[PDB]
Amino acid sequence: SRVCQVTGKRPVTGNNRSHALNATKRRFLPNLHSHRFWVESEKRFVTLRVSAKGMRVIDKKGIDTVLAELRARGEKY
Amino acid sequence: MKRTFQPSVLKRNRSHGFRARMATKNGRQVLARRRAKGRARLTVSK
Amino acid sequence: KAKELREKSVEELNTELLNLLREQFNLRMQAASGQLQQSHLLKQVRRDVARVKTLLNEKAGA
Amino acid sequence: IREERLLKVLRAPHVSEKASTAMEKSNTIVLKVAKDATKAEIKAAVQKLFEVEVEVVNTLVVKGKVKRHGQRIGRRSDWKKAYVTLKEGQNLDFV
Amino acid sequence: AAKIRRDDEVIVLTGKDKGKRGKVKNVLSSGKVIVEGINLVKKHQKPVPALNQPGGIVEKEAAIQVSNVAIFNAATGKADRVGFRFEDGKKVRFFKSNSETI
RNA sequence: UAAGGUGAUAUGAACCGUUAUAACCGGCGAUUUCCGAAUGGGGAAACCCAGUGUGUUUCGACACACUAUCAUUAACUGAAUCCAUAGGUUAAUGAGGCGAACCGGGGGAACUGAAACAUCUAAGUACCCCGAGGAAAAGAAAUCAACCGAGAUUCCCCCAGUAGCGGCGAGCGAACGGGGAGCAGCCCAGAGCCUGAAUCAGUGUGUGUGUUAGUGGAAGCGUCUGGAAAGGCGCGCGAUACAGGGUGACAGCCCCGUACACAAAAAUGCACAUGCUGUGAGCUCGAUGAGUAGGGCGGGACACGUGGUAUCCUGUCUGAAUAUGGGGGGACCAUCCUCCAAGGCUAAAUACUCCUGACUGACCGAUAGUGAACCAGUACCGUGAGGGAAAGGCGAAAAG
RNA sequence: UGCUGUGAGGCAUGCUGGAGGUAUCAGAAGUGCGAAUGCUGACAUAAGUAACGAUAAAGCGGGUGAAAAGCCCGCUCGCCGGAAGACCAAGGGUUCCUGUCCAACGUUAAUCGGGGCAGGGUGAGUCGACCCCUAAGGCGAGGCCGAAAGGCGUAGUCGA
Ligand SMILES: [Mg+2]
Ligand SMILES: [Mg+2]
Ligand SMILES: [Mg+2]
Ligand SMILES: [Mg+2]
Ligand SMILES: [Mg+2]
Ligand SMILES: [Mg+2]
Ligand SMILES: [Mg+2]
Ligand SMILES: [Mg+2]
Ligand SMILES: [Mg+2]
Ligand SMILES: [Mg+2]
Ligand SMILES: [Mg+2]
Ligand SMILES: [Mg+2]
Ligand SMILES: [Mg+2]
Ligand SMILES: [Mg+2]
Ligand SMILES: [Mg+2]
Ligand SMILES: [Mg+2]
Ligand SMILES: [Mg+2]
Ligand SMILES: [Mg+2]
Ligand SMILES: [Mg+2]
Ligand SMILES: [Mg+2]
Ligand SMILES: [Mg+2]
Ligand SMILES: [Mg+2]
Ligand SMILES: [Mg+2]
Ligand SMILES: [Mg+2]
Ligand SMILES: [Mg+2]
Ligand SMILES: [Mg+2]
Ligand SMILES: [Mg+2]
Ligand SMILES: [Mg+2]
Ligand SMILES: [Mg+2]
Ligand SMILES: [Mg+2]
Ligand SMILES: [Mg+2]
Ligand SMILES: [Mg+2]
Ligand SMILES: [Mg+2]
Ligand SMILES: [Mg+2]
Ligand SMILES: [Mg+2]
Ligand SMILES: [Mg+2]
Ligand SMILES: [Mg+2]
Ligand SMILES: [Mg+2]
Ligand SMILES: [Mg+2]
Ligand SMILES: [Mg+2]
Ligand SMILES: [Mg+2]
Ligand SMILES: [Mg+2]
Ligand SMILES: [Mg+2]
Ligand SMILES: [Mg+2]
Ligand SMILES: [Mg+2]
Ligand SMILES: [Mg+2]
Ligand SMILES: [Mg+2]
Ligand SMILES: [Mg+2]
Ligand SMILES: [Mg+2]
Ligand SMILES: [Mg+2]
Ligand SMILES: [Mg+2]
Ligand SMILES: [Mg+2]
Ligand SMILES: [Mg+2]
Ligand SMILES: [Mg+2]
Ligand SMILES: [Mg+2]
Ligand SMILES: [Mg+2]
Ligand SMILES: [Mg+2]
Ligand SMILES: [Mg+2]
Ligand SMILES: [Mg+2]
Ligand SMILES: [Mg+2]
Ligand SMILES: [Mg+2]
Ligand SMILES: [Mg+2]
Ligand SMILES: [Mg+2]
Ligand SMILES: [Mg+2]
Ligand SMILES: [Mg+2]
Ligand SMILES: [Mg+2]
Ligand SMILES: [Mg+2]
Ligand SMILES: [Mg+2]
Ligand SMILES: [Mg+2]
Ligand SMILES: [Mg+2]
Ligand SMILES: [Mg+2]
Ligand SMILES: [Mg+2]
Ligand SMILES: [Mg+2]
Ligand SMILES: [Mg+2]
Ligand SMILES: [Mg+2]
Repeated sequence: SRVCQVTGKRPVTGNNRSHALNATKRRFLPNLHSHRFWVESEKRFVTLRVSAKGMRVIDKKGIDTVLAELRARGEKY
Repeated sequence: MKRTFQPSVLKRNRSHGFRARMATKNGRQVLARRRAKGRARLTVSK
Repeated sequence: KAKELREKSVEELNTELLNLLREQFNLRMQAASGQLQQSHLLKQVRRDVARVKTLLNEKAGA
Repeated sequence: IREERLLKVLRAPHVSEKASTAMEKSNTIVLKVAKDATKAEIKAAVQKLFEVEVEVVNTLVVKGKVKRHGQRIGRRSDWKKAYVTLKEGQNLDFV
Repeated sequence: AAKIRRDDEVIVLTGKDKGKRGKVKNVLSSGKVIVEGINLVKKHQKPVPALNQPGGIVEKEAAIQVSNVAIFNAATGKADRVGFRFEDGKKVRFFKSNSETI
């Protein structure tokens, strides 16, 4: 599925309200990307599927922390 | 003339037989509904 | 019975079991030939069997 | 094989004209046996219990008839028939 | 806890036999009893050759409701009602009027 | 518990028993073929074919046990590639499926209404999907109020069809405040002191209490009518029992019962007691949840349809302050008041009945009442999903 | 059947029935039927009418029997014969064979039957299925994908 492995962002739903306000079902997808990150302590490249948001958060926290929360939540990376 | 039901056993059982139902979500819901109405036989079996 | 059988060893309970088996085979062989007057016997033996078996189990069980 | 199983195989003598015919002419007896028993076990069981020599055991399965009792539709149980060939050697009798 | 039993002498309260006395043969599950010389019916029997049973009208004894029969007190000569007490450790029956055991 | 029994249609045969190994009722046990999550492989369900390891046995084969996946932990193994990881094998622990309604989350209509119809409505309903418990959810203020104050949530009655929202149409619809049901508060984001010291969980034992079989349990006769009395007429008696049912018509006193008074070898529900092991009290000093708050853009939730629209949620792009601080007080600003977000647990009052027991009804009485008083989800109809009937009454007794 | 009320109605009573009914004043209503091409059951009507399923065809003697155009036996006649014959697969599931019965069933009678009731009947190393092997196609460990359910597919494992 399209799910951010970091922030847990998922597809959500909403509408097109047109100019005449005709409401129509739609979705908002997370913005997702398959990316290789450098883990120094493991000396290795982990590949996560993450949103832009996720990436930014990886910059802030460091990747060690993030992966610690991936083993904690118990989801495989 | 040639009518609509031309029977076959292997056909009958692959299409509606027990295992065929159990294969899927929907089928097990059929078998749920039947067990709930309390039929004598659920599926077509010999 | 069943106090009586309880005081016998496992071997003896296996010889009785084999004997009851013969007797029950014989009895239904009679009944099958329509020569059996008392049908009252079948039930007698058919149940005794169970008694024996139910002991064997608890002697192995504990 | 175990003997305990054996004594559980053979239900009953089958009585009929065909039966009598084979018993007289071809030296063969006819048995109702447990639905699950096999040619091995029937060979064993006759040879053991009647203590006579079996040549070969042929079998078939009889589907019970369908009956009506008071409008109700029942089904008579299945069962298994065994033609049991004895060698010309033994003579089994009715007293 | 069963009040009327086999072999009790009873007297009949109700029916064509009202006032008659007799001896109980047996009881049935439905609360019916069958009493000696009591409640004769004339029954027709189709002759049965297997049992060598001739035909004819057999007088037989037909079950009577156990509410209708009372346990006969021989002491008082009256119908009685029955009760239970514990004598020794055993459960026993007695007559209500003279409170004597049976 | 017992003098009767071996379920029914349903006789009989053959028997078992009568003072307690007949039967019957309950407690714990034993057995529990095959199919089915189905789990050794497969499969047209109730079948087909095995492997490994023990164990015999005259050595013909037989018996018995283990062998699913997936998650987690361990152990051993182990490429590309040196370490390493991936990977591979064994082992222990758990999960899978079913089920009525209620519950929280993920999706989510149209008919209809608007006397047409698109916003709106229907309605976050039907339905689908996931997850859970006997309840769940919610829950200890970055809450409201109004210069006086209240003090978590849930639920009921008001406030009020008001304030408002709305093609200002159709409609939708609060809150503040008040009366009640119920009431309970806690921990982590850390050190020191005194340490098993509150609580809570596990387990034994004791008594008490409920449940699962049971025991006793009042007092009535005569006479007419009649097939039969319980009915009429006469004289009685019981009542902490005149609930109700049955018996040849309509019985307090014939039978079962009913009020009342009792009982558990064993298993279980709740209580304190007490022992136990695991869980840590209290105090002092600290500390105080960041890609977060807010913002831009797009939607949604708030009664509140972007409106002058606060307030919450977030797909997207961003982005602070840290008690010399921040949030809210219906655009917004200043003053005044109040509150501390971005961490988590929590009983009760509330909703429901597949199911067990008891009691009741100005509910029905066989075309009614459940589709189903009867062997009914049966016959029968349909390839299938599914549809889906008809059918009660001899009599007191079969004396049929 | 008789009587009585302005009316829906009421009272009394002969037969039938064989155990429940209910004054009075109140109370609550699944409260009143001829229609709805109303719904269920029952019985009419046309009418003892149309019809009795291939225009291949019957006739006689005897038997059985309550009763024979139809059943069994015999004799002639006639029809099919690349089928109206014989053997399978499919599909059915006892219809097979014997005895016995004639209510219903059989478009008539039926003594007959594919009807009723009871019994018997299906014997495999070499014929099939199973089994070994795969086709299309299916399921599919890991894996890729997807709001959830799920979709696709690798090693496999099924599928004549
Ligand atoms: Mg819409
Ligand atoms: Mg042979
Ligand atoms: Mg064979
Ligand atoms: Mg059967
Ligand atoms: Mg298996
Ligand atoms: Mg296989
Ligand atoms: Mg399998
Ligand atoms: Mg290497
Ligand atoms: Mg579950
Ligand atoms: Mg449910
Ligand atoms: Mg929901
Ligand atoms: Mg939603
Ligand atoms: Mg619309
Ligand atoms: Mg409209
Ligand atoms: Mg929802
Ligand atoms: Mg909760
Ligand atoms: Mg203040
Ligand atoms: Mg209040
Ligand atoms: Mg009693
Ligand atoms: Mg009493
Ligand atoms: Mg009467
Ligand atoms: Mg304790
Ligand atoms: Mg910071
Ligand atoms: Mg924001
Ligand atoms: Mg933001
Ligand atoms: Mg701008
Ligand atoms: Mg916005
Ligand atoms: Mg507007
Ligand atoms: Mg405005
Ligand atoms: Mg805020
Ligand atoms: Mg503000
Ligand atoms: Mg303001
Ligand atoms: Mg804070
Ligand atoms: Mg907090
Ligand atoms: Mg009626
Ligand atoms: Mg009905
Ligand atoms: Mg009727
Ligand atoms: Mg069908
Ligand atoms: Mg009469
Ligand atoms: Mg009369
Ligand atoms: Mg009346
Ligand atoms: Mg009135
Ligand atoms: Mg009406
Ligand atoms: Mg009418
Ligand atoms: Mg009219
Ligand atoms: Mg018409
Ligand atoms: Mg009728
Ligand atoms: Mg007509
Ligand atoms: Mg006519
Ligand atoms: Mg005419
Ligand atoms: Mg004419
Ligand atoms: Mg015509
Ligand atoms: Mg004509
Ligand atoms: Mg014809
Ligand atoms: Mg003739
Ligand atoms: Mg003739
Ligand atoms: Mg003819
Ligand atoms: Mg001829
Ligand atoms: Mg030709
Ligand atoms: Mg075909
Ligand atoms: Mg076949
Ligand atoms: Mg038949
Ligand atoms: Mg024939
Ligand atoms: Mg015949
Ligand atoms: Mg006829
Ligand atoms: Mg005729
Ligand atoms: Mg005739
Ligand atoms: Mg026939
Ligand atoms: Mg072959
Ligand atoms: Mg393939
Ligand atoms: Mg998978
Ligand atoms: Mg696939
Ligand atoms: Mg294969
Ligand atoms: Mg196959
Ligand atoms: Mg083939």
